[PDB]
Amino acid sequence: KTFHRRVGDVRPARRAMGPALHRPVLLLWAIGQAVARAPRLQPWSTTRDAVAPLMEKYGQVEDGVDGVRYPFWALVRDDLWCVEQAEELTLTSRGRRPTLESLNAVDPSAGLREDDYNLLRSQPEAAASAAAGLIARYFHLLPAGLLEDFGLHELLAGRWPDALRPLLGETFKDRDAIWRAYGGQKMAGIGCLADGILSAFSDDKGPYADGRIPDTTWIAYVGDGLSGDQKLTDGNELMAEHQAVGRALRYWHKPFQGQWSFETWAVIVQRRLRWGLGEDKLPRREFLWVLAPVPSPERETWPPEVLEALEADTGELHDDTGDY
DNA sequence: CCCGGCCGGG
DNA sequence: CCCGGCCGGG
Repeated sequence: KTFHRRVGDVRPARRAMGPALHRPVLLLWAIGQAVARAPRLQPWSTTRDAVAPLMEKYGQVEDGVDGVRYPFWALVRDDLWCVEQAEELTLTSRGRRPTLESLNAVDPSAGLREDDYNLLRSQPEAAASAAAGLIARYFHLLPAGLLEDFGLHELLAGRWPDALRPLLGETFKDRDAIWRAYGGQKMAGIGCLADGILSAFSDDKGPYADGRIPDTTWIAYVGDGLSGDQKLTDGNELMAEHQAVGRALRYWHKPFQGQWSFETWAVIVQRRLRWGLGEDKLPRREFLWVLAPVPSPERETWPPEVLEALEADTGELHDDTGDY
């Protein structure tokens, strides 16, 4: 329901050649519009040639013009968009987005939801997170290009990810108690909060212990399969996804009979396979995600030693199940 | 060229 | 089962 949620729920499926940026590109522009006090609903014709150039540069699509058709209809059933004069459009391919002719012929004014147009105009902070969300989840390298073009530069200048929540160091008693505040799931240590940003949870088993790998800057985090050989699925897949592109994630830590707290952003810098003990207490094959903390998601902020280490990493699983 | 059916991921 | 961008063939 919560606009914050729904924008977070916008996860395009993982096609082979990346996921489809069409739907985020639109939402990003549409926030840039509401920030720039543009009109709530706008006609198809005008939106089309306004977004299409962005879609070509920033959604790495060939025909930006065509591109817009899909999200322009689709985003409605993501409960974020709305389209007056729906009935009048003539549809194709069973229920899917209608024909280019009915779009050009009817020139339907489409735009953002009611409450959402109000919320963005009235509260910049909510507008700030949402573009920070997408900016993080889907772009996250921020080539100088889009800052200005999408909106936005004025909105998120300085440190963009400032707008995201939680803040660093925020503290909660339960795993549950985090969930009330940020959603996602109590569950695997690997997951995404309502905002659609990945979060990894480290529950310390012993006092005067934490995950730091000795004689090193980094943190050893264990894949989230609970009792037998772990699999590149769910949480582990998510890690591998982030690892590929060099995207960062929230590292949560509970000291031990201590409260959870959002201790740092971190980036996967190595993926390792190890023997370890299940919850069942028998040996098993498990993932070792090696994390390097960083100040924020903004690459500009990352120290060189981290950058070297991603450069250096092959991206490939290292199987140590041959000697331990 | 832009209907459609076709992919293939949830 | 479901749908959203892909891409064939009219």
